[PDB]
Amino acid sequence: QRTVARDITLLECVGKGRYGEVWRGSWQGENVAVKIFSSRDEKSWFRETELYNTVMLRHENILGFIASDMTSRHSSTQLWLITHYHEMGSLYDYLQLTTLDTVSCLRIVLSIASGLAHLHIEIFGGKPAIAHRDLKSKNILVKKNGQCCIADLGLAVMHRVGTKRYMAPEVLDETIQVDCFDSYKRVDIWAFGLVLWEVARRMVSNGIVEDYKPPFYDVVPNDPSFEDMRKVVCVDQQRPNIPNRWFSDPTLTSLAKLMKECWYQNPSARLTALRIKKTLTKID
Ligand SMILES: COc1cc(-c2cncc(-c3ccc(C4CCN(C)CC4)cc3)c2C)cc(OC)c1OC
Ligand SMILES: COc1cc(-c2cncc(-c3ccc(C4CCN(C)CC4)cc3)c2C)cc(OC)c1OC
Ligand SMILES: COc1cc(-c2cncc(-c3ccc(C4CCN(C)CC4)cc3)c2C)cc(OC)c1OC
Repeated sequence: QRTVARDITLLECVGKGRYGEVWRGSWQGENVAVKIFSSRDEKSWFRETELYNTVMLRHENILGFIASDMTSRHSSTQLWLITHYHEMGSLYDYLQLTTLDTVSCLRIVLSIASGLAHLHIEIFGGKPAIAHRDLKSKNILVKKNGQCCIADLGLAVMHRVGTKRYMAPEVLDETIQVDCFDSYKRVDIWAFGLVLWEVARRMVSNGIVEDYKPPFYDVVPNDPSFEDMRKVVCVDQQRPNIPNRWFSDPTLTSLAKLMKECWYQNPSARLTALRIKKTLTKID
């Protein structure tokens, strides 16, 4: 009746970490990305699979799902997540290789806000509301058309802990209202503000740009502890630096105000993803 072509040729490893690997693969002449999970992070494969079994997300700023595969091995289970392949790689990667102009900076950040608002929104008749819980520049991919897409729904919640450097104050001080779905959207907005800061630094104005740095590069070590981050974010209430040169540029002046309104200590004071999108459409 029909041939079901399931062979994927794994061609090159494009990412490796504690808890698995991503490969560029080929299926029927087409590039795909294959994430192979460590057994120690099996729950991330299960959570992303359970979410996509609930709602087949389809959005230009969400990494495109193709398949979840479980294969029996003699004394283990092999878990693969197969998605669209973005040859430009992660935003984290990209910001070290390039500087940005005004149009390219705004296009990047509005595309991220668009993907995030799509996750956050409940649609009736539709999708549940979804919070990401690990938003960061390594979890955003750059597309050839200059927009980005959000990746990794292994920690997502529908209505493992997040990367410590990007944790909101209420996560670090353990006050977060864990029974309130809105709490998790507000944690994503905090992380979005940090990403917005990372990108804005690489936008040129008046011949000036900042070097790529991660959030809090100047106040915490590499692989910062929970306590390192709690002291910076909660006890001292530090926030990333806004350089003086941004205040000569109307785009970076507006982006500075936006990122401040993602970083309030009080989670309910933070902007929503939809309000961030509106603000970004009125900049320039
Ligand atoms: C199982 O595993 C994998 C399968 C595939 C794949 C390969 N050819 C064809 C298919 C296909 C799709 C859809 C239908 C429909 C046709 C309409 N009818 C009313 C209902 C059924 C049939 C067949 C698939 C899904 C790719 C894979 O990798 C990319 C797979 O491994 C993850
Ligand atoms: C998983 O991913 C890929 C899958 C395929 C693919 C292979 N065979 C068959 C299909 C298919 C055919 C027909 C229906 C039906 C559904 C109900 N009704 C009857 C109208 C249409 C659904 C599915 C697909 C989608 C191609 C892909 O790329 C070209 C995939 O992407 C990697
Ligand atoms: C974050 O999370 C996921 C990401 C991806 C993913 C999708 N497209 C492309 C990539 C990629 C390709 C190429 C490079 C680099 C390497 C070599 N060179 C120096 C520059 C280019 C980097 C990254 C990835 C990693 C897939 C995933 O799942 C299948 C992910 O997990 C959900």
